[PDB]
Amino acid sequence: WFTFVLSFKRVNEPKRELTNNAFFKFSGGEKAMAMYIPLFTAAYSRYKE
Amino acid sequence: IQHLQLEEATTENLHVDTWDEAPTELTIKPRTVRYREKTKPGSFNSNEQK
Amino acid sequence: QTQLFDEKAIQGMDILFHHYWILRAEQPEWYQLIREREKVLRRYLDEKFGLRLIVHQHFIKLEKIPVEPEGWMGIQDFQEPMDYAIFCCALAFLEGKAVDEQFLLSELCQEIQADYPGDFPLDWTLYTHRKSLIRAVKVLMEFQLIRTIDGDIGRFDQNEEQEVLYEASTYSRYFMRTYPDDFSSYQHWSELLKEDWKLNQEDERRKRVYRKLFFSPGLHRLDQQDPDFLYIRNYRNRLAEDIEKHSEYKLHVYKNTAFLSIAEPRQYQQVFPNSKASTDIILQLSKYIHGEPERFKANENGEILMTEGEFEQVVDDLRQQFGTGWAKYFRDMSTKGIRTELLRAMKDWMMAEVDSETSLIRIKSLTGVMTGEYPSDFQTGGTE
Repeated sequence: WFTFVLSFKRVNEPKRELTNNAFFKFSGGEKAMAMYIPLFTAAYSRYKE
Repeated sequence: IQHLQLEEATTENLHVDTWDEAPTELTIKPRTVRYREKTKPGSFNSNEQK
Repeated sequence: QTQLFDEKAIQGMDILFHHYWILRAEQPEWYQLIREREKVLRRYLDEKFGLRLIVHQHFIKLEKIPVEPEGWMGIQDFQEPMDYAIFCCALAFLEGKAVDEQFLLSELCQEIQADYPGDFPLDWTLYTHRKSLIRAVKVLMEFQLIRTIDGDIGRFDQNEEQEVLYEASTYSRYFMRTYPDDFSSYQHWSELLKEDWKLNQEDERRKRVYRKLFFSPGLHRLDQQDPDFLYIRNYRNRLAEDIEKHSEYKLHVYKNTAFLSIAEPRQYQQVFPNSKASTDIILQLSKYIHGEPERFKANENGEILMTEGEFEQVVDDLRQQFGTGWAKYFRDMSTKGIRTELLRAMKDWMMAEVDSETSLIRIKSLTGVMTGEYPSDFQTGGTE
């Protein structure tokens, strides 16, 4: 019924949405950060319970 | 049947018209020997320095 | 032990689509390949497309009945209606000949002349009529409906006295599919479609969408509420997954168009872009339209509307910039001729429509998928 939407915001720049096309523009460090920050935060958030 | 040739499923956005989307860029070979046109065997570079 | 859709089945499906039919006597490898998976192919085609796959002792054929007929579909070697009329009359004649019976070209010409149903008689003293007959016979020979006992038909162009000895091959019987009623009761071809889809009431929409995708180069959104496009939007992901699973193609979807792309086209396939020069100008026009978004702002349906004068002005601008690199065929031809040729090409690919009433040009969103340019070094070369 629902869907997930990821968003990235560079400092002092307008918010956006993390599409595949916008993703490819990322650099290697940005790519890794985007891929893994959500997952490890998910692991983290689950433990908050 | 006929179809378009493309190397990758570049787009994923159902909501954007093709004009406003980023197109796929091709290199048209100019049809003058001024640049290049071949039917018989072509040449290679012999790149020994590399 | 059960069959599965695999490399062989995918290859067989492509071979079925891209040819009218496969003959055992000439395509034994393809015939054998198709037959082995024929069970899986029949199942898949019936469930998703609804096409009837005819598997026979001498041939295999997929009755590709289109959702809405389009210009490029027809037999391309023919250029006038008279060619189709002569082709059909020749078939009617072959129904009168037993298998491997031999008849002379003069008999075929005489019978075609007699039966030819137009108000205006068919006459062989003309050049154009003889050329039409030669094209019809060439297409017939292409499908191996008739074999040639030695001779030469090409001379018929410039020598009406030419003679040839032809042989009716077995395939003539099976060439044309079967029709629902006594076919004579129908009055216009449109009535045929209303029948062929009377057999596919079950999930007509899915078969409709699949046929449009696989057959046509593209699928254009009729309006804001086009049911086919709504269907595609609702099931984009599973459609893409299924099509990738079952064939080489990969689906694309846009606000105003949807189509299947192919990454590695084999030899026998037709694709865009290709060698013909008219495509080059199509790509250049696409780029030129991309470059002035405010002037050529597409309407909500994705069409771009231009009158013949405006299109000719655009073509003149293109001849000014990139004309130096066009093929010599177009470089030497006036603007209006280029407009006609380019519009025929774009019609074949369903890129654009010529409005029937106002002569207004509608450039469809499919054109904007691809853009082309000369290498920068030549363009700077064009400056020199």
